[PDB]
Formats: sequence, structure tokens, C-alpha cells
Amino acid sequence: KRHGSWKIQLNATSVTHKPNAIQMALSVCEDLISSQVYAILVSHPPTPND
Amino acid sequence: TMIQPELALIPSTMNCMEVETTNLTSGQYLSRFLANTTFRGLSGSIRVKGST
Repeated sequence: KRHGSWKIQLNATSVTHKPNAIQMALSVCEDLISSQVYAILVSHPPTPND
Repeated sequence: TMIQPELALIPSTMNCMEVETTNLTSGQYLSRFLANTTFRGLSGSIRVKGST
């Protein structure tokens, strides 16, 4: 809403922290890669240090 | 095997589509060993550069 570009649209998808490296990578490949998404924001997982 | 024989000999993952998120995987442990090798081979000397 704050950008004046008319040919640019922004969409947000919820990618939860899957409690497995295989599950996380597989979920990312099946959803983020198949969505042709641009850029991803990284957040800390449930574990305080991992 | 002189360091982690149990982790070296036993693979961490047994299922192709189900791999546990092990902190020290057998392949992960062997990655350091592969990155930390330097000896003399048949064609010359073999070493590890860039850990890969």
C-alpha cells in the first residue's frame, strides 16, 4: 500500500519452522520453490540455540 | 573409528524419505574427517582444500 508501483504486487506466505531438517527442506522445496517466491525472511526456531 | 566408531560405522539415516534431525549425523561426522585428510596416494599426494 505504501509503494506507488502499479506493475508490482506483494504477497506473503506463512512458512512455519518444521521440526525436522528433512521436513523443513522438503516443505520449502514443495511450497517456496513452486511459488517462484522472491526473498525470504529468516526467524529463530523454537529451540533457543540451534 | 579412532574418534567416533559408533557414529562412523552406523549410518544415521535408515529411510530414504525419513531422516532424523540428528545433531551429529554419521555423514555429518564423516564430513569433518573428509575435510581433515592429507596423505600420499598412488598418483601423488591427496589433501582436502576448502573442506570440499
